[PDB]
Formats: sequence, structure tokens, C-alpha cells
Amino acid sequence: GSVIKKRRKRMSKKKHRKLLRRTRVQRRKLG
Amino acid sequence: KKNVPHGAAHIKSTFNNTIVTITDPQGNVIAWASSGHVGFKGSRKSTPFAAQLAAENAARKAQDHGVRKVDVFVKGPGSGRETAIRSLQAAGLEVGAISDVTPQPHNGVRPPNRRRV
Amino acid sequence: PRKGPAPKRPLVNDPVYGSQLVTQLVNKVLLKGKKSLAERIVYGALEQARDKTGTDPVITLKRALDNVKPALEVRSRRVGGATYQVPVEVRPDRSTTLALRWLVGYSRQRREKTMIERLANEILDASNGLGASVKRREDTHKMAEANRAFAHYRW
RNA sequence: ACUGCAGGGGAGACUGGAAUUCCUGGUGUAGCGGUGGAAUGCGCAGAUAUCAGGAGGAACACCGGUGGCGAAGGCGGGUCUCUGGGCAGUAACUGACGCUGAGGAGCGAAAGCGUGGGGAGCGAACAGGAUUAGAUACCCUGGUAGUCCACGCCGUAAACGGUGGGUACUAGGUGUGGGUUUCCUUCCUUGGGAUCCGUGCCGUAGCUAACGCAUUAAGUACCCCGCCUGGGGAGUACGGCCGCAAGGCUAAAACUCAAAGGAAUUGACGGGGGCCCGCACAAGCGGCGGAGCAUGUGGAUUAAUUCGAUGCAACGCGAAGAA
Ligand SMILES: [Mg+2]
Ligand SMILES: [Mg+2]
Ligand SMILES: [Mg+2]
Ligand SMILES: [Mg+2]
Ligand SMILES: [Mg+2]
Ligand SMILES: [Mg+2]
Ligand SMILES: [Mg+2]
Ligand SMILES: [Mg+2]
Ligand SMILES: [Mg+2]
Ligand SMILES: [Mg+2]
Ligand SMILES: [Mg+2]
Ligand SMILES: [Mg+2]
Ligand SMILES: [Mg+2]
Ligand SMILES: [Mg+2]
Ligand SMILES: [Mg+2]
Ligand SMILES: [Mg+2]
Ligand SMILES: [Mg+2]
Ligand SMILES: [Mg+2]
Ligand SMILES: [Mg+2]
Ligand SMILES: [Mg+2]
Ligand SMILES: [Mg+2]
Ligand SMILES: [Mg+2]
Ligand SMILES: [Mg+2]
Ligand SMILES: [Mg+2]
Ligand SMILES: [Mg+2]
Ligand SMILES: [Mg+2]
Ligand SMILES: [Mg+2]
Ligand SMILES: [Mg+2]
Ligand SMILES: [Mg+2]
Ligand SMILES: [Mg+2]
Ligand SMILES: [Mg+2]
Ligand SMILES: [Mg+2]
Ligand SMILES: [Mg+2]
Ligand SMILES: [Mg+2]
Ligand SMILES: [Mg+2]
Repeated sequence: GSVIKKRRKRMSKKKHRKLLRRTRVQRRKLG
Repeated sequence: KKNVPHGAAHIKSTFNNTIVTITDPQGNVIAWASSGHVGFKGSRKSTPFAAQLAAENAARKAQDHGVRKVDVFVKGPGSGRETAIRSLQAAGLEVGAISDVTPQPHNGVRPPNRRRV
Repeated sequence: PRKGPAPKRPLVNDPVYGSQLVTQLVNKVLLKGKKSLAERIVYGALEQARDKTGTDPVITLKRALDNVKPALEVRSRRVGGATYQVPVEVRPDRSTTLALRWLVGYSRQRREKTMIERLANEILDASNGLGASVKRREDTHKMAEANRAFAHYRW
């Protein structure tokens, strides 16, 4: 079940990218 | 009033349909009765029964304009590829020369995405 | 079932008529175990018939059965997302039994007083080609002919 | 250095044919298309089909392979031009000039970004149709970016052999690719053997948690580099550097858990595969669910409605006899 180790990383990276896309503007570009 | 004794039967048997056209040797269609022309609709036009009625209809309509002697150019990866030509044989045409003209792309146009069904 | 076909049951010659179809039609008519009753009914049908036929009654009943014999039925099958029917040839021993089963079923609902002469006129009008089972023959036939397009799935 | 050798190594220009699409015309009529089944859609104003011509873009069938080349990423229609590397042999030359390499620099699939072209087909987004409880999907119909080109930027991939580079040694067996060299040498056989460099498979010793690796090591050793120190938090925050942007690189802690993991074993299961069996389906015959009643049970009510039985495998059951 080595793919599980990839899925956890995938979900964490996906949520981080989703947060960055939620804030690619003065929400975060100012900061 | 157009009378020609010799002709060519172009047969296109695609996974959904079959289309049989009778042309002169020069390549001018006279009769084209196809699988939708014979009463069918939807997935039933893919069947060999529809193939061997469409070919029969095309054959009789072409005989009405006066063709005894046809030569067949078949194309397409469909199941109505032999039922059709025996239908032309048994509907009064003489089969003559049989060929294969399915286009073979030398890796040209990019094909559509594979169905994920 | 799983292990091949099952053996059929022999049926002996009728005493009144040197024929087997009478012995088998009476058994079709049979319900709850009144062999005596069903037999007198079949015999009474034929013996009422001969007056209005003149021809031998079993000859008349054969004429009827040749009419109402099926050839090609509409047996069902589901393949993909939609079920449909398959035209399949009917072997004669199934065909005759199905025909006279239709005869019995539609003679149980025909409009006279009682089933002796009900079956009697059923036999004569089936020998003349006008009856309810007769019209079922050529409506089931045309239903199967309209699905011949699916004959290429013969299991 | 010299003589040979193989190759889709790279770049530039020109150029070839199939096929798809579109346009022009000829024929010709009522369908075409598509699906598990349809519909949206296309056509009847002449579609699909078929013939001829033409425009354009992209990719280069057969060769083609398990193969070759390239540091990797990658690389094949053809021709020409320029150009890199590699291999073998001679021993002509230099005479340790080597290996690795922190940092650093360059190259670096695809997607993406900028500018300008191009745009056939495909096709994120989008829209409609369908399916569905819903369907922001899978399937269908269209279809924009993009995919292509030039020049920059990006610098990331399961960028994988999940195996850093160099070197030496340690049974073999069998393919295949590129050279050299000796024996029947003209018996042509283009067989047999040796050797160098690849590239695969199988296997001994050895190693391994096992899977397996095994002269192309994951063996036996040496040199140098990169990296790890339980799982999450997190390759995230903060700072900084780079970038047009997307983001990339460097990179924590607080907190939290006693696990997380890797291989293999036994079962179980699968809308996995194969063989088979069963009133399982199928073909029939007769029924229940409808009515009334008998009986049991849930519920309710009562003073009590004794208690147990509650999918199949409880409910005409314990109860084969409650005034
Ligand atoms: Mg080259
Ligand atoms: Mg062309
Ligand atoms: Mg166009
Ligand atoms: Mg036109
Ligand atoms: Mg056309
Ligand atoms: Mg010297
Ligand atoms: Mg470095
Ligand atoms: Mg670069
Ligand atoms: Mg790109
Ligand atoms: Mg661009
Ligand atoms: Mg953009
Ligand atoms: Mg542009
Ligand atoms: Mg689509
Ligand atoms: Mg939609
Ligand atoms: Mg160029
Ligand atoms: Mg990385
Ligand atoms: Mg790769
Ligand atoms: Mg790695
Ligand atoms: Mg090493
Ligand atoms: Mg080797
Ligand atoms: Mg091995
Ligand atoms: Mg190890
Ligand atoms: Mg930790
Ligand atoms: Mg980061
Ligand atoms: Mg920052
Ligand atoms: Mg793990
Ligand atoms: Mg395991
Ligand atoms: Mg297991
Ligand atoms: Mg199984
Ligand atoms: Mg049994
Ligand atoms: Mg049944
Ligand atoms: Mg009831
Ligand atoms: Mg009780
Ligand atoms: Mg019972
Ligand atoms: Mg008592």
C-alpha cells in the first residue's frame, strides 16, 4: 500500500494549491 | 433516362451504419439506399440485417436505372461488410471485382481521446 | 437444467382414435387430475364436430394444428442497457404444445356457455383459420419478424 | 594522432505522400451522426455518401524491434548543408595531465507565461444533451486556450532502473547491436573460436527483512559527492533568492500520535478471470400481497394483558389443546 503515502502528500499539496488560488490577490499579494 | 450497364458499389460500413452507393465507373452516384433509408433507427442500423436490407434496396434501385454488372469498393470496420456484398449478389448484380478502400492514415490527424467507458 | 436435457414422457395411443395428439391435447386440458372429465370433453368435442365437418375429426384437428403451429418466437434477452427480444426457431414438439396450450387458454375465456362446445367451435374455426389463437399466430409472428434484426444474438 | 565503423545525436533550409477538415463544382436523395440506449447536433435551402479539383495545418503508416543514438530530458517521411558524441584497430605521440566535486553554471518532458505568426485534427475551460437522488463527472454534440512555429521565460515530472559518478575483481548459459582478429578459405558458411564496447533474459557464489539483485550487482573493496535520522504539522509558515505570473529553491517551530511504514503469509472479498453445482434463473403449474375468518407477532390499552423467540435461521415459534 505504498500509494497511500502518495495520496496523503497529494491531498496536502492539493489543499495548499487551493489556498494559494483562493489567495493570489491582495488577500495574499499585499502580504 | 440515364442508362449505364456497368457500375461501382461503394460500401461504407461504420460501427453505427452502412451506406451503399451505386455509381458509374466514372464515379457519379445513381442509387444510394442506406441503412436508415431502409426502416431502421438508432443502434439497429449497425446490424448486419440492416446492412443486407440497405444493400438489397440499393441494388434494386440501381437495377431500375439499368446496372447488371457492379464492382465493389468496401471500406469501414463494420459488421455489414459481407452481408452487404452477398445482398448485392443475390439482388441481381454481378459482383465483378472486389477491393478494399478503407483509408489508412500515414499517422496524420491526431485521433480523438479514448472513451473512458 | 445443468446436466443436459431431461427425458420426455411417452404418451400411448388413444383408444377411440388411433392418434397421439388427442391423448396429448386432453392432458393439456387436464386440471386438478380429472383425466376422465377432460377425456370425455375432448371426445365430445370431436363427436359434436363430425356432424358439422363431414371430414374425420382428427383430420380436422390436424388441419387446425397445422394452422396454429408456431415457427419462430420472440424469446427475450438483455445485453447492455436495454433488454430486447430475439427471434428463435421453435422445434416442432415445443411448437405443437405451445399452440394447443394457447388453444386451451383462449378456450377458457371464449364466449359460450360451457367448454365442450367452446372447444368444439375453437377446433372448427382453427381448422378454418379465423380464431383467437389463429390471430395470435400472425401477431406473434409479426412481432418476431419486426425483431429479426436481433437474430444475430442466438446465445 | 591515424585508419576504419554504426547510429531516429543536434541545428538550418527545401521538399514528399497517405489521411482528417474546409471550399468550389459533378452526381444523387432523406437521411446522417452518435450511444449501453438515446438526445443535443448536422440535412432536406440539398446533408451523409461518391467523383474531380483546390486551400491549409499537424503527424510522419509499412521500415519499426525486445533495436539504435543522446549526459539526462529526449530523437525517425525524404534530400542537402553545418555539426556533437561514441566504438574498434595501429602503437605514431604526451607522459598521471586522472576521479569526484561543496558552492556555481549549463541543459532540462509536459503543462504554463510573454510577443508575433499559424490553427487541420484534437481539446482543459465553457455550453447543450444524456445518465443520475444529485452529476459541477465518466458517455455524446459542439468547442476556447493550448497543442504547431520563431524568439525569450519557466526549471518542474512515477525527470524511475524509484539503483550518483569512477575503478578493480568475483561461475556460467542464452539472445541481440557496433567493431577487430585466427581454423576447414574457397569446405564460402558468410558457419566455429577469441577479444573490445554496448544492450536484454536466466542463473552460481555472495548479499537481502523479504521481494529479489546477481560481471549492466542491490556481491567483494577503495575514492569523492548528494541525501536520511518516527509519522503528521510540512516541503508548509517566516525570512531571503529567482520568476512577468504561475510558482520554484532554501527552509522551521509550536502542537499532536504511538505509531506511521516495507516485504511476505493465511483467509475474506471483488460491479476480476476459469471450471462447475443447486426449483438459482429459464419453460411451465398453482399460489400469497386483495376479501372474510383462524393463529402468532408489533403497537396500543388495561388491573394484568406472564415470559421467552425479532433477517434468512422470530412471528400456526416454545404452546402435541389457557372455561
Ligand atoms: Mg542527425
Ligand atoms: Mg488530399
Ligand atoms: Mg476551415
Ligand atoms: Mg456539394
Ligand atoms: Mg463531399
Ligand atoms: Mg617520453
Ligand atoms: Mg551542486
Ligand atoms: Mg535551460
Ligand atoms: Mg510546451
Ligand atoms: Mg505561447
Ligand atoms: Mg492565461
Ligand atoms: Mg498568440
Ligand atoms: Mg468532450
Ligand atoms: Mg455538461
Ligand atoms: Mg526551427
Ligand atoms: Mg522534485
Ligand atoms: Mg522518462
Ligand atoms: Mg528522487
Ligand atoms: Mg558504484
Ligand atoms: Mg555485455
Ligand atoms: Mg537473476
Ligand atoms: Mg539492500
Ligand atoms: Mg517528527
Ligand atoms: Mg514553498
Ligand atoms: Mg516568502
Ligand atoms: Mg511507506
Ligand atoms: Mg503487502
Ligand atoms: Mg494475499
Ligand atoms: Mg470468484
Ligand atoms: Mg431437487
Ligand atoms: Mg421462474
Ligand atoms: Mg389478505
Ligand atoms: Mg408475548
Ligand atoms: Mg410452520
Ligand atoms: Mg386460567
